[PDB]
Amino acid sequence: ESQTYEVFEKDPIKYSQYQQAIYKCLLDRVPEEEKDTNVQVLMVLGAGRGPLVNASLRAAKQADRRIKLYAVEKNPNAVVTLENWQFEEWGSQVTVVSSDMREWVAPEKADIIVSELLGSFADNELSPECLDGAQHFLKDDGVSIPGEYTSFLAPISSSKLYNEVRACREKDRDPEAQFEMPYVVRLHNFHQLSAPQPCFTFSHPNRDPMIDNNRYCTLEFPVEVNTVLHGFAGYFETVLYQDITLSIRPETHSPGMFSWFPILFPIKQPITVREGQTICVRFWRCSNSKKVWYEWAVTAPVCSAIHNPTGRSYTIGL
Amino acid sequence: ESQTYEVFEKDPIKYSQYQQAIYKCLLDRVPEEEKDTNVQVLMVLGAGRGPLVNASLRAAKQADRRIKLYAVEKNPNAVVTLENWQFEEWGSQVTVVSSDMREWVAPEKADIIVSELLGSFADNELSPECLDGAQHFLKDDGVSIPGEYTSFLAPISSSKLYNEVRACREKDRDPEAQFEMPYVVRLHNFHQLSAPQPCFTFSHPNRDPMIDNNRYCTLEFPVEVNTVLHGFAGYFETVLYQDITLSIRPETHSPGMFSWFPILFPIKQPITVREGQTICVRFWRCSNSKKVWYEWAVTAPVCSAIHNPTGRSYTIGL
Amino acid sequence: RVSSGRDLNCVPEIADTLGAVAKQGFDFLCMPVFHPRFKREFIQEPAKNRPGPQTRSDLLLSGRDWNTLIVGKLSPWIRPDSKVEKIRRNSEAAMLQELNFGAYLGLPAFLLPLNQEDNTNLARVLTNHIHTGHHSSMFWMRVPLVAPEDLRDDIIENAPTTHTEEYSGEEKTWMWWHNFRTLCDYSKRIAVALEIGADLPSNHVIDRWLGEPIKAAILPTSIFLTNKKGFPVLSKMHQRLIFRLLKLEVQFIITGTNHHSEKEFCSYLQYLEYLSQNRPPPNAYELFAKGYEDYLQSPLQPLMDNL
Amino acid sequence: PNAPACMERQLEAARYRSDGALLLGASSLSGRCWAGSLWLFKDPCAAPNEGFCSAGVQTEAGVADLTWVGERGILVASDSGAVELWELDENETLIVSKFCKYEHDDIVSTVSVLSSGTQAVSGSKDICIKVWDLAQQVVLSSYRAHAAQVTCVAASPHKDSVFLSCSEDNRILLWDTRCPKPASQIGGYLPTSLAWHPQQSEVFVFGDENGTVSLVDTKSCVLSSAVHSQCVTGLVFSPHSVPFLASLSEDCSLAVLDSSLSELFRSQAHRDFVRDATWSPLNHSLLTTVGWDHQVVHHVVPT
Ligand SMILES: N=C(N)Nc1ncc(CN2C(=O)c3ccccc3[C@H]2C(=O)NCc2ccc(F)cc2)s1
Ligand SMILES: N=C(N)Nc1ncc(CN2C(=O)c3ccccc3[C@H]2C(=O)NCc2ccc(F)cc2)s1
Ligand SMILES: CSC[C@H]1O[C@@H](n2cnc3c(N)ncnc32)[C@H](O)[C@@H]1O
Ligand SMILES: CSC[C@H]1O[C@@H](n2cnc3c(N)ncnc32)[C@H](O)[C@@H]1O
Repeated sequence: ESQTYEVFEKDPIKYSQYQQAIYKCLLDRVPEEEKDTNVQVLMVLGAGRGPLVNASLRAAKQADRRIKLYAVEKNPNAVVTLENWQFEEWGSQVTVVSSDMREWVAPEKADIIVSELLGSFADNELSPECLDGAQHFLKDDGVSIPGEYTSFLAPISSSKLYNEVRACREKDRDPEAQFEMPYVVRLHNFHQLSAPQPCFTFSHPNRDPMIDNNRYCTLEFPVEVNTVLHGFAGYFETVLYQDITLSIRPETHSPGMFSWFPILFPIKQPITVREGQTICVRFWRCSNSKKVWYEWAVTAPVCSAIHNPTGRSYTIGL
Repeated sequence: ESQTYEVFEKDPIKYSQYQQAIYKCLLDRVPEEEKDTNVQVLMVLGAGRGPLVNASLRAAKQADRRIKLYAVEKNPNAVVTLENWQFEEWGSQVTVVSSDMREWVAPEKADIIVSELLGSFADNELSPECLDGAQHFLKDDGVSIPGEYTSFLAPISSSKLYNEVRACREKDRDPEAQFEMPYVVRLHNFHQLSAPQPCFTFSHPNRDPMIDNNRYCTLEFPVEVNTVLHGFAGYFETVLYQDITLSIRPETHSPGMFSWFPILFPIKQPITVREGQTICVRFWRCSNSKKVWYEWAVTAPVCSAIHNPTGRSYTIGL
Repeated sequence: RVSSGRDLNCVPEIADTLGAVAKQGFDFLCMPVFHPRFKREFIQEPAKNRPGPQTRSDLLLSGRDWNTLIVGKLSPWIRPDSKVEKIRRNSEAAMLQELNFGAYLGLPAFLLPLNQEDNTNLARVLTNHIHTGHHSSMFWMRVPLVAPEDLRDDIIENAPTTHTEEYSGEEKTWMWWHNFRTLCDYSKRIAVALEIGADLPSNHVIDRWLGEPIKAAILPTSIFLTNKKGFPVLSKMHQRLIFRLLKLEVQFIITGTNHHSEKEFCSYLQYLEYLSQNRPPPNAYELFAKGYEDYLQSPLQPLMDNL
Repeated sequence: PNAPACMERQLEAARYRSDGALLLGASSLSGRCWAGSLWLFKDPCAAPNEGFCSAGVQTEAGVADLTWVGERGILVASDSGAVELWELDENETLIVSKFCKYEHDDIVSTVSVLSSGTQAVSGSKDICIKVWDLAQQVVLSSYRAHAAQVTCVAASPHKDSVFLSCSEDNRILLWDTRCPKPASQIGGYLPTSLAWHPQQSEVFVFGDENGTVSLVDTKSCVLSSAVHSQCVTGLVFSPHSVPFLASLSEDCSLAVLDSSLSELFRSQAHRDFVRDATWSPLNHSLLTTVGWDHQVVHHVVPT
């Protein structure tokens, strides 16, 4: 919706990092002697109402380099905003494309592709699949922003949040469907039982032959207290270019930024954990031609059921 | 499954019509003087365990014409049967392809394409979408078998069948989901209130620019008795080539054939119908990139609810 | 009297094999669906584009034969819980393939091994298969009384066998099963095929398997002793176990080659028959109760209701 | 040629003998019948054509592994659970079955003949390792040492009592039948293939599932190299005084290595799994590989 894009745009810290990230990349690719000879082909993949487009303009001006912008966006409601902006403000430098990036047949290859396809668990928006599909129209020496992102998990104890999830039972579906789906939530009344560890990582452009975005991660969390496990808090880090990053991992949390809240992966039944014991969680990223979804299971100190098998309770639409 | 293909193969009437249909087409395309010069490229799209392949061999022998067979099949379990047959019996004349016809990149264009993608309501297996996707590797003067098929609808009264559908209520879904989905059923204890009328038709190869398989049909059924409408019986006719046809429409029913039973489209609430009144039904064929589904509603003599909006209760998977 | 089957990991001709197995008096045959050594690639070229048929045709047997007489087996090379990422991904695709083919044939049961602690990814794949389609095929989990490591010969110089009494450690194969079935969330399609060893464990280890869904009881030929006549028999320890297993009404599978080469292979089965006939017969209680074993019924209320 | 009409697709083994006749084992791992066969080729370049073979015979079950028993004898590892011995006739046209003893309870995967030549050791998926006598045709000993499927066994070249074995339990056992406890565990990824060094009785190399080829001394400290991208199926040293090591894998390639496991040759000739290799005794620079793609490729190794 309009107001969903509005609140995204109301975080200046995020876009300043994007601005700085592109700024740096322009200076690296284009030298000083080729300032007004080379025009870099930028392509915002998922332009929305065009904050990244604006940022790309600012980045080019502070760098003092020439750029050619595309603004790919599948949502036709947002495209209306882009074209009204483009007509009034930007002009012919920005070429608004109303298409899916996976489909769009490009008339030109890009030097840089910029994207904002990340959620609270990084890859829960299917940024991998989208940017993989948009990889063909990147130059062989082309850059992606972000170039990398990683997801983190940490076990939590919250009799509040457990009881909150519990109350999300709805008519006409599985009685325990609510436990087999993630939630975006400002975690407050909870207890982080162990330090976050990396779960899934993705690099763009992906050069690995037969690029598979399915994953299987085992994590072991040393607990030093008695407690009751109710779920796993999820965070993410993303490398935009080099040293320019965004993060919602508590220990490396970008200061001021309030764009993403943490994500929660509940479990059906609480699990007792004695001091000294290790919480062992397993996380899968699964997919078919239609859907992408996560599965997870606790294996220590006791086994839980495998949650969300075949994405029965929760899927992410391709 | 294996035994699902077994029972398909246990109807000799169907394949004899396919045999005869191909037989005739070979004689039309290939003259007598070009008997051993021209080799027709046949392509069975959805070969299964290969009854159509066998039929295509028989048809070529009785016609005394040369053919080159492909056997496209997506189901990898059936492909095992095909390849074992191909190695032992057929040989290099039949080229078993383990792929989707919509995907498969053909190394050669076909003179004939043969398919068996029809259900009880003709197009409820998405024969349109599949053959549209396989249309590119047909020759510009190429034939399709079947070349055409039509679906028929007829209003019925069955307090038995209504009460049968009623009892298909399952846990963890809409209480009235069962009424918003078709059923294959040997209709026995029922009353056909009006004569069947054509609903949807499809022609292959489809030459209409921007081929749309979405449809909207209005039918008016003159009723001559007092009764209570409980649903709509569905049948189909298919033109294989010319005068060679298959049909489960009672009045033009192929004698002996027992391959397809009729289909049933129920309604939530029974509808009173006085003698002289007209039953007016509406049927949509709807689709997106993922699913295809039917919607329907009665408009006379009283209005019913629109059944299966957005395929909430029933979809057909692409 | 007793329902029995034959386990083979080698079938050169599927029609001939059954004939032999059937003549000996077995009810069903446990066999591979793909050739055990036929390892398949799914990712890396050019091995993934291997031509020709992947296995036997379904036509070689009738539909009814598949449904009643055959029990599938996962190929041994399939290791879904491998440390190597390539072997994992391949084993996933292979496991799905074989399971799907099992369903295609319409097999009543399919064997999968529990021969290690971590069978998490194995469980995850099976659970996915169960929640795909509407097949009602059972899945027998092959799990031993005593783990292979714990029954190995003490013949390694710099690695002697544990001579310590580990009460928890001797119950490890149950914990293998328990974790698997918990991960799969107590699927009614998943049951146990308990493989009996040469040396039976302590009594507590056997009591562990009380109240578990034991459908099969695999008996190697190697555990059979030889009598004065020169025919296969079992120990008094094993006899008491078989007597217990007959009460549960499980299906005894015979596995391994004919060590008693002098006699026929029927002898093994004949001994199980011999045991079957030679049991304490059902009393008035167990005669009438035969039918209602673990059948849930609502308690009668003669006050509220009229009987 | 007094032999089966057609051999099977999957070529499993290939060995040269003294004079230079190419033995061939083959299995049907697909289709109606899952059987194996044995073949002989006095003309190596005629392979794998059935019409131009010296000898040939159809076995009851598939051929997992074989090796020469000198000149006439051929020992086989069958899927049935039997270790089979066949012997060439005096004319060397027929192949008559010597013995066929069903002892293993599962597929016999690997087999190797000891120094004496009257004994051999087999490895099976039943987890056992058995010591045979080829004269009396009986099992001398039976060893359940491993806790998983026995992948590869390899007899010491110049020592009758010594042999290696490796299994999926992640153990590489060095054996010595003279000791009361014969097995001795040599201290990540599972071992798949074994190969004694020809000129050194205390050295051996092993390939793992991950594709790493290693170099081990029995005394000590090990050297290795990432040769293949997938499981190493087999390792065979050349007949040279300073031997070259040919390595095969499931990645559909062949690599010839020097003493320090440095890549000399590379051959992506096969399209399917490379199963065996054998150096020509006449011409030491030649190397014959066989695979499931049903090729018999002769490589010219730059020596
Ligand atoms: N930014 C992109 N391109 N993609 C994205 N995908 C996911 C994103 C993160 N969020 C959600 O998944 C979400 C769900 C419901 C409601 C809100 C959110 C949102 C969120 O966590 N916002 C924080 C917030 C909320 C309220 C507030 F007053 C101030 C800050 S951002
Ligand atoms: N033939 C293709 N390629 N496609 C097809 N799609 C659909 C087809 C028709 N049928 C069904 O939709 C169906 C559903 C469940 C059970 C059975 C059927 C089947 C059917 O109506 N068969 C009749 C029958 C049933 C039982 C019997 F003893 C004898 C005859 S045929
Ligand atoms: C600014 S939030 C991310 C934006 O990316 C857009 N988007 C997501 N996936 C795609 C895609 N495949 N092609 C084009 N735009 C996309 C969404 O519609 C949203 O406006
Ligand atoms: C003989 S029943 C119809 C057959 O067509 C096959 N089929 C259906 N759609 C396709 C498709 N798109 N590509 C290939 N085979 C198909 C089905 O798997 C089935 O075996």
